[PDB]
Amino acid sequence: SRVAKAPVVVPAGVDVKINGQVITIKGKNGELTRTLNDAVEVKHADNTLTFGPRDGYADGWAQAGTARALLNSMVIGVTEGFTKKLQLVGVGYRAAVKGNVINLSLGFHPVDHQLPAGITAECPTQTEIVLKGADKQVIGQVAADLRAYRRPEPYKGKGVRYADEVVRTKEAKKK
Amino acid sequence: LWIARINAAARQNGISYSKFINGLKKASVEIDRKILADIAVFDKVAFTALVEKAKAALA
Amino acid sequence: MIGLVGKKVGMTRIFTEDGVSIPVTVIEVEANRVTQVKDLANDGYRAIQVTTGAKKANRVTKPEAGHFAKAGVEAGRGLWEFRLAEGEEFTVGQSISVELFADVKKVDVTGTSKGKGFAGTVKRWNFRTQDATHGNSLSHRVPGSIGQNQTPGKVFKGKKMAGQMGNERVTVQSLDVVRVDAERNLLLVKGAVPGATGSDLIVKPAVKA
Amino acid sequence: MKTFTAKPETVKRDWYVVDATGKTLGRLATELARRLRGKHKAEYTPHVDTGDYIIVLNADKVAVTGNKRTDKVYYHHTGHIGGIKQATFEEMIARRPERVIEIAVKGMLPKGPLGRAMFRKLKVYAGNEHNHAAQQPQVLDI
RNA sequence: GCUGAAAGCAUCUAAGCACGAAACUUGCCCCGAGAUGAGUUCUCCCUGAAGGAACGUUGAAGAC
RNA sequence: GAUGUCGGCUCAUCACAUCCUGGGGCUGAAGUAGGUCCCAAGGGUAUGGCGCCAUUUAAAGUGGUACGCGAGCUGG
RNA sequence: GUGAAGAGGGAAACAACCCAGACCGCCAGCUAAGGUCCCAAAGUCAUGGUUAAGUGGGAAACGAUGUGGGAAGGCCCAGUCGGCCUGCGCGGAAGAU
Repeated sequence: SRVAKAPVVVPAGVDVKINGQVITIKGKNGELTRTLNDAVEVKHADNTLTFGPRDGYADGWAQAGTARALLNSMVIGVTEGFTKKLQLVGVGYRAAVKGNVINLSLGFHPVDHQLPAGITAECPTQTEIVLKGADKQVIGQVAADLRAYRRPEPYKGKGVRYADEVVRTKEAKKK
Repeated sequence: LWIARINAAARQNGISYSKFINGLKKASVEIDRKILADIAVFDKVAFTALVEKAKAALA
Repeated sequence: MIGLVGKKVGMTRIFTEDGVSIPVTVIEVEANRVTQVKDLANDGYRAIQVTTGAKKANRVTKPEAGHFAKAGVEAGRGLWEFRLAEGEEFTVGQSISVELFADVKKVDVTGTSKGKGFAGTVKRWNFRTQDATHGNSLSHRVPGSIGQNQTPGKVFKGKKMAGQMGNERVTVQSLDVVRVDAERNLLLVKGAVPGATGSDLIVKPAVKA
Repeated sequence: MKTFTAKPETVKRDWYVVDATGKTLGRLATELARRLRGKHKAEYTPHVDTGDYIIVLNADKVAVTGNKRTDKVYYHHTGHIGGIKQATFEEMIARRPERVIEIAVKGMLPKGPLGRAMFRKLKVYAGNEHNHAAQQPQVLDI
């Protein structure tokens, strides 16, 4: 509610194409369209899209909080983008970024997976991977793709983890 | 059988069966259901006049 | 892809050079000829219909004679049809040879098995046998109990009992091909194909790996 | 004198087309089963069929309310030893939409020879193009 | 699990989206238009026909 | 003025409150080997001796169906 | 009180439950218990609300920011906080054709 009422500045270099219930922001980082809940009435005025509730609708401002909240990414990530960081500690697992293909060998066959279009991976060091992208929902999903292979085992900490995540190591069963 | 016959022939003219009998009772007409059903089968011209009178007398 | 129609002849062995016998069977094939081609724009499936053999003038009826004479081919013992494999095209009147089976190396053989008549339960479903002594009377090979008491009251569908055994269509998979003789028109395949001598066998490439 | 009974030879039958995009199931099948039996004519007789032929278009576009999209299960028994089969609504409407309509109208009609004689009239189609254009059907709004 | 408000933060969920079992529907083998919804294609005969049945020699088909 | 009784042989059917095989959470879970719980009923589940023993196996699950089954057999 | 010694209508079927005591007849009407979307005669009727669980169409001790209405408060230049009475829901909830 308090996040709903605050006007978020939408800068230039963008388009506001209200094609009905669907919104096109064809611009610097592509489009994102979706039948918007028939409750959130949207209206273009000035560097912002005003959301209110339409009558007879149960959620109303509850859905308007979503329309300002998850589509705040629609405002910000088009011109700024987002960047994620991953690391791994412990030696014995190799995942390599061959173009849009990720290959991996872990003492198992090597397994493959794929990278979408608007994501670019860089390895400034042999252990640290930096991912650049366009959408929060896509970079989070490719993070869930990359982390699930060698998830951090909590005794000696070995595996693939985040840069800022904390993982608590513990003892190894004295008697 | 007769009730279903009168109900179909009355719903053909824009009034349900209950309002039809209510209007006929208020308008002081004592034709029972057999003669009503036979008239509704054979000649529609008298039946629509009866329905119109019931509609006028109801409201 | 498309197979062949042949006739089982017998069973023989083949000696390899290192001294290992290989039990094979021999299928004689005459050159099958394409009589009809179907397609998607008129029926709804792509398949060719072929014939083989030779038949007499009297035993062939008039409409079959006209239907063969449209394609211009001679008569045949029987008609079969194979589903086309989505990207092959063959004309009407072309003879399908035996050279086609020089690369597949894994075939399955389809045919009609033997028939053993009204065989009993022990031969058919592999039941077991009660004791032959220690008081056993008038019961050595009967099936036995066939269900419950005053609860289901009915024998369930699909109960295993006596009946006709054999004479059924069947298919044996993953048979190795061994020797293809395109001059005398023979096919020697390792294994045991179904059916008595003189039947009709259908040889197809194996649909599995 | 006597109450007249509608003879089978002299009866007359029409053709209708029902669009079914965005309709609910029950309040469409009720009118279909009402018109098929012949209760909307003044010639009604309970032992003689007097209904009307009905064609239904866009059967795959029918809609249902609430969580009946997934919860509603359709069962049948194969009659064999220990088998029984179930299917949800989504899998059935993806496989065939004719059975969804034809299983709902069937229960609303009487049981017996007249039930099958009445059910023989209704003819549903999955798409939007019917092949009965020679009988000149009239579009009816239900 | 990802994004995400109601509840300025947080959250697998209320809106949308991604994984996930010898289980489920397919896939493999056989029966299968008496499916009365009785389907499809090719040829043949009709201004005593096309064919079918009876009889005979019989079969690695078979209780008849 | 009749509903044939316990165990064994042949033949099965179903449920899941799961013995093996498949998917996970927690662990006082270094690994191996374990303990318990969540999901899962497609397939399988031993032979001899007088409740116990000897020896195999991944396993030798719990149960209703007149404590299944004598117009099928046994009379112990 | 009913059945035994009583039929009819309703409760899917249901001697003892609810309405009601059959001399005979007719293609006439008004009602009782129960009901008005189709099977199956009659309201897809009228006005104001509640439930989102197929609750309605089976159940306990106990548990939880589900949801409507009401009374009383503490702090505060735009609200927040958890205590009480109350209507409707949710988990607790596994069987053998």
